[PDB]
Amino acid sequence: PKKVLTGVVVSDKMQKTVTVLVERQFPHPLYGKVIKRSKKYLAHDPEEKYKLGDVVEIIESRPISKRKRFRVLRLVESGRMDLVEKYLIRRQNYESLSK
Amino acid sequence: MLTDPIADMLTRIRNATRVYKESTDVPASRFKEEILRILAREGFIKGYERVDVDGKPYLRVYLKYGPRRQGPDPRPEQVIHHIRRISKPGRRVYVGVKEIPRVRRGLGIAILSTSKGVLTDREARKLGVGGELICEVW
Amino acid sequence: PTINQLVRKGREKVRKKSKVPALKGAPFRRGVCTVVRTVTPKKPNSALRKVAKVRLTSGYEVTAYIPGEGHNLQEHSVVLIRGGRVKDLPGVRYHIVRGVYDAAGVKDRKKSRSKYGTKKPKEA
Amino acid sequence: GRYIGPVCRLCRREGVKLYLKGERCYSPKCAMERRPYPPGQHGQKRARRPSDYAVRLREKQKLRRIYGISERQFRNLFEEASKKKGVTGSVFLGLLESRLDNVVYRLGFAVSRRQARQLVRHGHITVNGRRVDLPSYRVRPGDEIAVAEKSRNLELIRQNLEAMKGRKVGPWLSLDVEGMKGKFLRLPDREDLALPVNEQLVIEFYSR
Amino acid sequence: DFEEKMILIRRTARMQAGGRRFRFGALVVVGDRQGRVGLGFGKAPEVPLAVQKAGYYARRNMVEVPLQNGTIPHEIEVEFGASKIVLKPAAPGTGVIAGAVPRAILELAGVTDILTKELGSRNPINIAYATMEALRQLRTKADVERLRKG
RNA sequence: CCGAGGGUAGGGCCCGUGACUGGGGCGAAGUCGUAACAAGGUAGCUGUACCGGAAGGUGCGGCUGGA
RNA sequence: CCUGGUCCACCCGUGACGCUGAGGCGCGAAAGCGUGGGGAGCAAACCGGAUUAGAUACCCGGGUAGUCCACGCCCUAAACGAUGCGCGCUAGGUCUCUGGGUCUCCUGGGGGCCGAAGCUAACGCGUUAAGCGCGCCGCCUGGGGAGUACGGCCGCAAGGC
RNA sequence: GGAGGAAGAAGCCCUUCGGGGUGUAAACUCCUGAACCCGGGACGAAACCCCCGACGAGGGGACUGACGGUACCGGGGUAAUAGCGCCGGCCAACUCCGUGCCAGCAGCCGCGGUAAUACGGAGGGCGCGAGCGUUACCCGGAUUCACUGGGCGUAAAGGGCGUGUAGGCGGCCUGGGGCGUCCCAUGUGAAAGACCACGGCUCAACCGUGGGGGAGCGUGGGAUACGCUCAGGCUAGACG
RNA sequence: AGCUAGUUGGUGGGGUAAUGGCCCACCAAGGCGACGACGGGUAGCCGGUCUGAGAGGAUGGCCGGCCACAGGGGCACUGA
Ligand SMILES: [Mg+2]
Ligand SMILES: [Mg+2]
Ligand SMILES: [Mg+2]
Ligand SMILES: [Mg+2]
Ligand SMILES: [Mg+2]
Ligand SMILES: [Mg+2]
Ligand SMILES: [Mg+2]
Ligand SMILES: [Mg+2]
Ligand SMILES: [Mg+2]
Ligand SMILES: [Mg+2]
Ligand SMILES: [Mg+2]
Ligand SMILES: [Mg+2]
Ligand SMILES: [Mg+2]
Ligand SMILES: [Mg+2]
Ligand SMILES: [Mg+2]
Ligand SMILES: [Mg+2]
Ligand SMILES: [Mg+2]
Ligand SMILES: [Mg+2]
Ligand SMILES: [Mg+2]
Ligand SMILES: [Mg+2]
Ligand SMILES: [Mg+2]
Ligand SMILES: [Mg+2]
Ligand SMILES: [Mg+2]
Ligand SMILES: [Mg+2]
Ligand SMILES: [Mg+2]
Ligand SMILES: [Mg+2]
Ligand SMILES: [Mg+2]
Ligand SMILES: [Mg+2]
Ligand SMILES: [Mg+2]
Ligand SMILES: [Mg+2]
Ligand SMILES: [Mg+2]
Ligand SMILES: [Mg+2]
Ligand SMILES: [Mg+2]
Ligand SMILES: [Mg+2]
Ligand SMILES: [Mg+2]
Ligand SMILES: [Mg+2]
Ligand SMILES: [Mg+2]
Ligand SMILES: [Mg+2]
Ligand SMILES: [Mg+2]
Ligand SMILES: [Zn+2]
Repeated sequence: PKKVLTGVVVSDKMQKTVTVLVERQFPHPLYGKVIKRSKKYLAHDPEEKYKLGDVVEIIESRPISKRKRFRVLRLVESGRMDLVEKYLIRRQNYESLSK
Repeated sequence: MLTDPIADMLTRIRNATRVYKESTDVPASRFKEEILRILAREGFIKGYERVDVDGKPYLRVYLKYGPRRQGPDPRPEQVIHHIRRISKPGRRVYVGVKEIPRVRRGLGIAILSTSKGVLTDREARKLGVGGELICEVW
Repeated sequence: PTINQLVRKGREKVRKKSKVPALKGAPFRRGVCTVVRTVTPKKPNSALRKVAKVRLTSGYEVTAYIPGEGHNLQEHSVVLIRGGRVKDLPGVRYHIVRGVYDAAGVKDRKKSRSKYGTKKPKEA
Repeated sequence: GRYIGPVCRLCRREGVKLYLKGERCYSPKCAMERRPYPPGQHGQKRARRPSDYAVRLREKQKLRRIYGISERQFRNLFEEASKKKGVTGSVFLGLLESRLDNVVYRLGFAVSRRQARQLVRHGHITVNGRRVDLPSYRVRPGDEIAVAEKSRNLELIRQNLEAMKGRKVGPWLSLDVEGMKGKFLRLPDREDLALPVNEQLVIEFYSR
Repeated sequence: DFEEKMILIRRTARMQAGGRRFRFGALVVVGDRQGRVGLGFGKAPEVPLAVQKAGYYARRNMVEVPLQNGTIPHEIEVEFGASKIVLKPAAPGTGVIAGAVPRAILELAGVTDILTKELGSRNPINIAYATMEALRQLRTKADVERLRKG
């Protein structure tokens, strides 16, 4: 089946595209403990109806460009910046780990 | 602030028996009763009833121990010699049905929460299910 | 360590040092003799061990012990090297495989002879 | 292969007695009856207690020097048994015993095993028709270990076929002495076998 | 009067102006091979003597090893000192695999099917004391639900 | 147009190597002293600083694993 | 005068808003460094006097930085309970500091000694745990080489990580 | 090579000078016959192709074998290679002579300084056998990177102390979803190997058939204790 | 320990059997990274194989499946 995913739009700064951060979890192959781990997918939005903060289902689609093999299925719940903040803070934390 | 009230509970008991004692009172819980129900029903205690210590629900759990012994250190044998938690809050330990442990060669119990109620090594093996292996007692 | 800690750091494999670089991890290695001296033992022992610095095919060079009693090795002879240290001569970490190339088996020895490489004799 | 050398000398050493020979071991001169002490310049000296290892060695060595089989094959079998289901102690023997060159020794056909061997290998023996020169050949349940036409007529097959008339044989065996052709009834049960060896100790020697 | 076979013997020593006096130690196990065994440690001015005392003590201190097919009721682990010992029952027809100390003890206890394993400190003496307190802690379905009456 | 590569120029990492220089390891029986272990014969160790053929000394504060 | 933490009592308010914490950030004894004051006593260095085989030392007479203050650095330590923090649970005895009560008594926080059970290799620990459990962080993996080298980052330097 | 064979040859080694050992081992005597000698000698090969039927479905007929005159079958038939490792401890196997911190041994602990079971030779013994030893690397022992399964007062190991970011971790009750988790069904998980049976070559190794398993991952259905998420409430943690 | 100029995305084109920044013009300023981007080192991957009580550890020669190369490197022609 066309693999579906669910995640938060963390970037609306492309023409007809959004970055959907996608969380997922599993039991660690030796130490048991379940562990969260995420990936960002770039998703087609040929109507730019999806805005920063949405949770969304995405679907394995035919290649729209490079880096881009997913279309935005349908909305799951608008206005959820709390998770976007979780992302952005992390991102920002970086500056302090260099030289 | 207690993280796993259960491992607590169990510890409350482990410590209780060590010096032997009428009862010990874990704070109440619809899961801790559950767990306890299988201790008594399998004969590791006399039982338990609800109580309170100023608005605060607890569980008076009446222990069980062996027959006084002869020779030096005449303290009884223990009904519960060993009770250590499996699945912990820092590493959930789930098990399919064919994976379920065989405590001490049937002599002990593997209490364990499941999709259809808190069963045990024998109980679940029968009903044919599995779930969060809660702990091993003997 | 906690479980979470193992998910981060995780345990670290040992990996051990090759007590001998006979190179290419080959069974043995050939080499020509550079010097053929006689060194002295370590802590409580005393002797005059017969040894050789060998110039391997691997542009290396190492001292090497010479088994048996009496040999026939000179400043240009060709040896095949075996490898086992000598708990007595700091420096030596390879043995000479006796009776191969310019290395002559032990003379007039009769006991254990796989080692020491001498041929089996006739009784008559 | 099959040892080949001084033997009333492990008839010795192993302390316990065995009949690598057959007749002579019955004589009042198995050298065992004469020298109770294991061979070599020393032998008759204050024998120091065997280190646990020694014990397990001598045992398995005993059991092996009996069928005078190769360490390899002994081992092979052992492992084979160890793998197969059941109490390896007995089963190890069961197969150790199913060895043709041994099933032909227990059915009187021969006096010693070292003779019984040269018998099988020389094609003198045979099975359900076809002859077999395979000492190792494991006999199953329900087989005819006859002699051969060209072999029925031997002064040696006879003299051993001789005193064998009537004499009794293992419960897992049946001999029609007339037709000089024995059968193999079943896989033996521990007791059916009587040897001077604690199988346990062997099984242990291989857990080294 | 039982089997009586000695584990290890050692010469120890103490200092004193003018040289080193000594002494010898004897660890001994005792069994009938039905489920009765005892451990005994005996020290004395001489080999012969020490071994004797060993036996005497051995009998003084014996344990009811409750078999169940020439093997053992349940699997156990026990630490005495820095020395851990694992006891796992085998199916009939296996052998008694263990090191000198644990084996020794277990033979006379009349076992025949057992998996072992010394861990921690492999000090004979303490592996001894270890094994005992393991056996000493063996229970059968009987004496178990015998305590789950009520 | 793009293009194997060739050419010029300037950087980055890695290996080898070098008058000479620095300490480090080992070396059955070398020279100078005695620092440490018993109040070690000035309690010891310690971070720092200065100094001295060398161990080391002393100053400041700390620890007792000293009294 | 300005200000932090902290315990007690009343059961009044919010209603889990908690615990820990890679990196970051702040603080961090002594000595040491920069700029500018300050200087009695003490005192590295250094000068003398004895002792001594010698005495760059211990003992004695002197004595400079320093020791002090302001501002800025340095960031180490036997920075020691050589014992990370939080919570629950498992005899008591003794004296001590400081709260509260219908106060020869009870209770709450803190600091010590002896000690059940239990731990421990032992010494010892023991409701101020090194006991029995859960959470999270840091760390160990034979000795010397060596906290050395190289690289990196910080520092005026010494030197630090 | 098998069966017999001395209270037991010589030689050789020890010897408390009586003796002990190799050792039934040998010789010696009988019987079997690896090799070799003669004859016989394949499975692997039934299709393609030809005739009838229809060139098809069905029926018959013939050609072809590298290995190769080799396997295997039948007859005759001679006693017909033993080697290496070690024997101080771990670790089984012990005594003479030589040697004299020399010659040498060595994986570790160590041995050899004039009586060496540790060097070298001998006699003997243990071990394995067309092999046995050695060097090199992988795993094991190593619970010594520890999930199973370890640790940090003094043995190596608590960050000098705080504040806090991410992350990990989350008290009592009620309901909604069912993501973790658990069950059932089904697809997939090639064959070869492995593993249990059964046969094929004289056994075996190799080899065939048959069965049985395989975590995972997709699909459908179901359960809702524990974890998660959304929602409503409580006061025992926390804060005021 | 920071990476990035076809770099990330977009409209329109070219190319292919077909998706796509694969390629080209133009427009937007984006994409990635301590869950380790970038860089350096080493390596063909798996069915398996070895070892181990197992969990693991090591390994990928023979045989089977896929990938890659054909003295070093570049290119296209023919063609299913
Ligand atoms: Mg010496
Ligand atoms: Mg311990
Ligand atoms: Mg160029
Ligand atoms: Mg001093
Ligand atoms: Mg001194
Ligand atoms: Mg002093
Ligand atoms: Mg100082
Ligand atoms: Mg001075
Ligand atoms: Mg309210
Ligand atoms: Mg905090
Ligand atoms: Mg200061
Ligand atoms: Mg100043
Ligand atoms: Mg002065
Ligand atoms: Mg002064
Ligand atoms: Mg400071
Ligand atoms: Mg202090
Ligand atoms: Mg108090
Ligand atoms: Mg105390
Ligand atoms: Mg108290
Ligand atoms: Mg080292
Ligand atoms: Mg260091
Ligand atoms: Mg430093
Ligand atoms: Mg540097
Ligand atoms: Mg021995
Ligand atoms: Mg040798
Ligand atoms: Mg020798
Ligand atoms: Mg082992
Ligand atoms: Mg391991
Ligand atoms: Mg662990
Ligand atoms: Mg450890
Ligand atoms: Mg320490
Ligand atoms: Mg601290
Ligand atoms: Mg420290
Ligand atoms: Mg947080
Ligand atoms: Mg398969
Ligand atoms: Mg591109
Ligand atoms: Mg390669
Ligand atoms: Mg293992
Ligand atoms: Mg090419
Ligand atoms: Zn005999």
